[PDB]
Amino acid sequence: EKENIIGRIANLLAVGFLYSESPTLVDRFANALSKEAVTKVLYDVQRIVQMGIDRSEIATTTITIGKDYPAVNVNSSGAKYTVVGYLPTSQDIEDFLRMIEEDVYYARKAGALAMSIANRIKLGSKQSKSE
Amino acid sequence: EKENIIGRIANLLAVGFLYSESPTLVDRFANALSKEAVTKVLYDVQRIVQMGIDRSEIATTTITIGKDYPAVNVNSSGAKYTVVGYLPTSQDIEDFLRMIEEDVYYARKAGALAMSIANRIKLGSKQSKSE
Amino acid sequence: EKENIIGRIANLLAVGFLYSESPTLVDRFANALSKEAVTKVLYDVQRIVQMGIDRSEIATTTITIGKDYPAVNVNSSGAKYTVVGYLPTSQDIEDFLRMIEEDVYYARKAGALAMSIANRIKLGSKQSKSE
Amino acid sequence: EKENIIGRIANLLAVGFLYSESPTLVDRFANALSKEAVTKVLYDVQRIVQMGIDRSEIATTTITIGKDYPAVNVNSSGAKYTVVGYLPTSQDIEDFLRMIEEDVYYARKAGALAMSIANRIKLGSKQSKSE
Amino acid sequence: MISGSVRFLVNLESLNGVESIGNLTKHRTAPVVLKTSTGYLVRYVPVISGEALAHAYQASLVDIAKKEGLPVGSLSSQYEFIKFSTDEALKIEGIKEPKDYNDARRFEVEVMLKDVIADVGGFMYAGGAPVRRTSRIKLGYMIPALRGDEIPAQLEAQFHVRFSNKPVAIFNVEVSSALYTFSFELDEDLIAVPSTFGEKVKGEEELERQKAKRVKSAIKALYSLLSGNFGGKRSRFLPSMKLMSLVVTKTDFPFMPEPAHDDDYIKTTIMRLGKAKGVLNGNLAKAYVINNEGIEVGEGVTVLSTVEDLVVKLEE
Amino acid sequence: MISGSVRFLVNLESLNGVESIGNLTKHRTAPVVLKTSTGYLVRYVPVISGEALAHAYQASLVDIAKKEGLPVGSLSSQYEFIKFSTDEALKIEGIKEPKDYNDARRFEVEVMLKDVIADVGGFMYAGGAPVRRTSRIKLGYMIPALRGDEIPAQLEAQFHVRFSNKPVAIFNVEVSSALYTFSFELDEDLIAVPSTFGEKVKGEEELERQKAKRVKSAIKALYSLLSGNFGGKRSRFLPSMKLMSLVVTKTDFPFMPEPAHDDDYIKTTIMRLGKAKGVLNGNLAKAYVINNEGIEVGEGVTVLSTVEDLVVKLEE
Amino acid sequence: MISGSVRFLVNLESLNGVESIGNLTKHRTAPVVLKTSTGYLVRYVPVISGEALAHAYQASLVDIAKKEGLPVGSLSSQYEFIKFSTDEALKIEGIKEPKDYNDARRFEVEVMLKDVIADVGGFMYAGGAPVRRTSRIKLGYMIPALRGDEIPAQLEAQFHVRFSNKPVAIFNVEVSSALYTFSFELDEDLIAVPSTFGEKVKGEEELERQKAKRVKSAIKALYSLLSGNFGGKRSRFLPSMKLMSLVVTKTDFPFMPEPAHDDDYIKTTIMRLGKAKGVLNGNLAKAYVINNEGIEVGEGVTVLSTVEDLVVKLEE
DNA sequence: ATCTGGGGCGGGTTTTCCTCGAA
Repeated sequence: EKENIIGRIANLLAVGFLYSESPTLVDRFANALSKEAVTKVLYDVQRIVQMGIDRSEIATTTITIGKDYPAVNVNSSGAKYTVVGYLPTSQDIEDFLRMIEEDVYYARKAGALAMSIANRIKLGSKQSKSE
Repeated sequence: EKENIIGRIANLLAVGFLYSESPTLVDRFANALSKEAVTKVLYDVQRIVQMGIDRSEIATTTITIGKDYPAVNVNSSGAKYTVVGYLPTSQDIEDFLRMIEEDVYYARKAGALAMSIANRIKLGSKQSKSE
Repeated sequence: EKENIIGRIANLLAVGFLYSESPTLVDRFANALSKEAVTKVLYDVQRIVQMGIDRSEIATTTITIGKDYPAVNVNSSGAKYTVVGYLPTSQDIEDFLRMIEEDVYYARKAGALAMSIANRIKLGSKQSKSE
Repeated sequence: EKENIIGRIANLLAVGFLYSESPTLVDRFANALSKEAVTKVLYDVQRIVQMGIDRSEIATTTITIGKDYPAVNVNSSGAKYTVVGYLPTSQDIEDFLRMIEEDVYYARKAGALAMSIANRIKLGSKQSKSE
Repeated sequence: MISGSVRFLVNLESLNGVESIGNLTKHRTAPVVLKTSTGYLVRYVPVISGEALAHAYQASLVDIAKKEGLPVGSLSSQYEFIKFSTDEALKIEGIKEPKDYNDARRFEVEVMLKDVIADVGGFMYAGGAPVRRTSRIKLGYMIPALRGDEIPAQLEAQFHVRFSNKPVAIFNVEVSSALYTFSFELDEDLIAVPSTFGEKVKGEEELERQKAKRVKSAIKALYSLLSGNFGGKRSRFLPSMKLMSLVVTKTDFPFMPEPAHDDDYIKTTIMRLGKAKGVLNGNLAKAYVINNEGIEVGEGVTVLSTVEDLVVKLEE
Repeated sequence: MISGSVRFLVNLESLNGVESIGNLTKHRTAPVVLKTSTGYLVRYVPVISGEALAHAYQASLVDIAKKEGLPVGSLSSQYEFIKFSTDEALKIEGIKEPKDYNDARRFEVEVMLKDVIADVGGFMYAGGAPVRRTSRIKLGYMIPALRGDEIPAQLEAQFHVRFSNKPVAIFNVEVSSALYTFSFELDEDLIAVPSTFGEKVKGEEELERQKAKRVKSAIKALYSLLSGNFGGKRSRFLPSMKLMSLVVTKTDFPFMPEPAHDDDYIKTTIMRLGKAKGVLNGNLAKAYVINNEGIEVGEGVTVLSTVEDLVVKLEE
Repeated sequence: MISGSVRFLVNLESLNGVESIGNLTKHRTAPVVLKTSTGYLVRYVPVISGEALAHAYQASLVDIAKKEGLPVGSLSSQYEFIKFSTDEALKIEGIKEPKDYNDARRFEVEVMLKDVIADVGGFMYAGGAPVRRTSRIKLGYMIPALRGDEIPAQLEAQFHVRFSNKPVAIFNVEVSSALYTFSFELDEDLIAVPSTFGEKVKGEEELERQKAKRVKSAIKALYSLLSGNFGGKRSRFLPSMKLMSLVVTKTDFPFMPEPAHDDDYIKTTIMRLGKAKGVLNGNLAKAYVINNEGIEVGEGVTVLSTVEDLVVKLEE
């Protein structure tokens, strides 16, 4: 369940990065040395995602990868991205903050996963444009 | 599948080495005695590759060696290199980290393969310049 | 193909010996009773060769012995040596390690060949200096 | 030219025997049933000769037997010996190893000659001390 | 053997760097073993190299030496502290190589006159007859104090963009802030004294004549580090500083003050100096203090108000 | 016999190297067998050699001996400790070589008068008539505490540059942090006493006269190691040491306290001291404890405040 | 008899050695056959010989015997355990060689009245009338725990340099760290008892008079081996020992406890001892146990706290 | 995020002993 929470936080960070086209929040999250820095990023990334939701540029969907998987579609600057997985719940944020109060390592783990998701999606999108 | 994962990690390390012109990350990876050192290199090499992707100096391609093989083109300091194979997926990084948590030997195996790839490419590039 | 792999490993050991002026790695290789000792020497000799490559004191060349043969030029302490043949590929190292996992005898065979190459080259170099 | 090579190998074995005061390497050479045993002795005897060269206890000279003949002076345990002839070249070692790869008989021939040289020199040295 | 320790307060600084990755300059960081109420932990914290302070001190020493009659070397006249390691510097400055150990002392004296820096800061020459001279000043890293269970140091990246009217310009710089501390040392009993052992050679009289001047210059130099002038990237990242506590001691025997890790570290060093004056037969022990943070001090301690007073007193 | 165990805490340190690969200076590391809940593990950890502390002790001994008027050798007058290993050292010093076994004692006494260091530190002369003399102080490597499931030590590399104006200069230095510990032994009941068997020879009266001074100087020398004055590369990498826990014991019979690995090692050694005295029929056993980390101590044992007090007490 | 098994944990030592090659020292190593999860393997592992322990034990015995007034030989007054083997030793000690077999008991008693070591450590004289006396204490090599698949040991080499001022001095030393275990045997029912078969000769009454003291001293001597006082190169490579587990047993019949390889050799050996007594119809069988690693013990057995208590109880 | 630098040198072990006796 700890890995599932970290994975859902990584999906939130990856969606926020792909939508904003800025690594700054993921950089801040992966370099955090205090609960203050982690909590500030968790707010700021959700505030970016909230704007994308209100603009209908961020939406939840299902995708067949032959079973349907939960996903998040992100439209940014005319690029379309799809992150596979769920976004964190309020309970996942609260449980993740409790994990950070024990060990800030979990912020680095979530940041590393988020950057991996974003990099794979950006690489695939550039390859399809070149073809 | 373990050998395929190790080979894809070795390709990532070789691309990062050829792009940065620095062996330091491969040295750190092959001398790792903890999961901390391995994970730190896996982040730092992917961060170097991310910069090369954003600059369009690192790109995925296919090359005919008479079937098409997946490859990665690397441009560094006016030198052009081509690494044959795939880069690791997020799942390959996660499965590789699980292999490292069982036995750090797999980091040495990937480092030895990465240095072999880089050495062969550097030798071929120097020979073509001398001709 | 097994003999070709052993011969290429012997060339690597001979180049490392002539460049370092130390038999210690060849002694360790020929006395190995485990895959650990063999693999440690394969790294350490390639690390010595890597320094010679970076210093441009080790380079691949062709020599006419009336067809061109692949060779490796080695400059050490103002002495010039030429080893005839190829250095091992990453695949040769991997296939050689698999041969060692079956029978450590192949490390003794490669060590005996490497010492023969080095001795013949050292004898020829001393004779030309005496003339 | 095969007999000249065998004679130069026999001179090397005789010099190594007279300097080390040990027949063990000549015994191993004359009893060899494989190229491995022959090559190991060719290294070990040259390693003994190398120590005698570095100590200036083994030196090349000419001796008048009324023309000058090439010879090797050997000083061991306060005894002085002179072997008449040349030491083998690197090419002689390589051509001799090729002869051994065809027929190990040539190692027995060189061993028999080496023991004859050493015995004649030891007999002459003991006679002069008794007079 | 003038020893001492110092504490500093800084904010929004970047006074060193290491190999940079991408568009983010990396502030130097190091591991530390920390003690807490539970046990010993490992942490990573920003630090400042020890060689930067040595460079700043040597530069200030050169600046104050050229202001008087003391000599300075050609290469070191420009701020390039290579001294006489390689043969190229020897050829440029015009000094013959050392022939053999018998000549070695000569060489040193010959080298020890042209350049005061090569004397105060020691040097090395590698060759057939290597020659050494250990530095007369010693320094270490500038770590934040490990007081308490919380390290009072923070680090964080920043964002900066370069304007452009024809986009086809973005960079990040790390910034740190911590309560720094460090200890130094300087042994004035060996300045202008040859180290190699051998028969005396001509010119040593001249060395003896200027010993007082060289010692005065070396003592004056320390004001550079005491004030705060050091570190790179000050053209735009100018860090605010404010001295908090200092301790300087003069003796005639080996001695080292307590690292500035506790609210009460002046008292311990004073007591140890008082008790150690006797354990090793000595004939001089003086201490000074410049306190501005209201920590425990004790009694029988000369108290000043500015570093200038301390420098003047030490010169006296 | 004075034995002891000490626990130091060192940060941002490099006090010993081994070799260099490329442009990297290598710290000294070694294996250790460690115990954890799961079982037995093999780990590689940085260590400080045992011959980097004997040198410091002998240097302090030479300094104090010269200062107090005791004899000191010729080569050892300079800080070279070949002592009398080879014939060249004997020729320079001015002593004759032993003729046969019967004369051996004679030679020793002569060597044992010229140089104090050759007496408290032992020596070896290899010739037709070899002579040996084991040391009177014994030391061992400085390992970090193998406590718990996490060794509290760290090792890393750092990047440094040499500035220049005509590029045509980069080096990597290893730095370590640890919670070091070690133990030491000194037997003052054999100082200034010949260790070879034979008939009496003239000159031993002077040794009997100087025994008290020699023992006092040797005991005073330990303050060097106990204070924290040792190691190399101190000029630009001056460490930040700090004393946490120390236990010393003076007895009449062989005895060694517990290593400093476990948090509870003060109590065990004190408890074992009395029983050891009872079993071995001793006549004197005292223990001194210096504590600052706040762990279990025991009862009926002195509590000091600083190391300087322990040297005075031992001298008394 | 008294028989026991002991488990040690040594770090960074070099106790036993063998011939050196080049400029490198060699640590004794031996082959061992080990059982794995896939079969049987042959490995090479460091080992501490079995005669260093004997020498340490006999030296401690000499010390205590001379302290308490028991007779001690002349050559054994110094630590030269040639014993009464060669004719020169007899000539120095002043004993006539035996004439015929009928004189063997006289010779044995005369030798045994002059040297406790030749009694509690056996001896051999070779000649026209050979005489033997098997040792009363038995020891074997010290091997690391051959448990599971991973032997917990490691052997490395270290680099050392002898500094000088006139270069014209480098060596390498092997260092190990392992979990050592060994077993020891002794029998107090044969001390002070002639072995050879013949007729009673005068003086045996004195032998019977001193038997209690000799046995007491022999039992006391073990404390040296059990406390970690043995091996060479202790001047600069003092190890860091610690006692993990120990089992000792006093009986009336032959009995050998389980080696200390497997995790549970205490419960197994106690269960075996419970039944061996009934099997062989003895009358005394006691077991003492020290446990620091928290391994399975059993119930209704002694639990001591140190080695001193064990030695005291064995004495009682 | 654009450059440029990527180590130099002296040392690389000396001694003492190399099995006694009964069958």
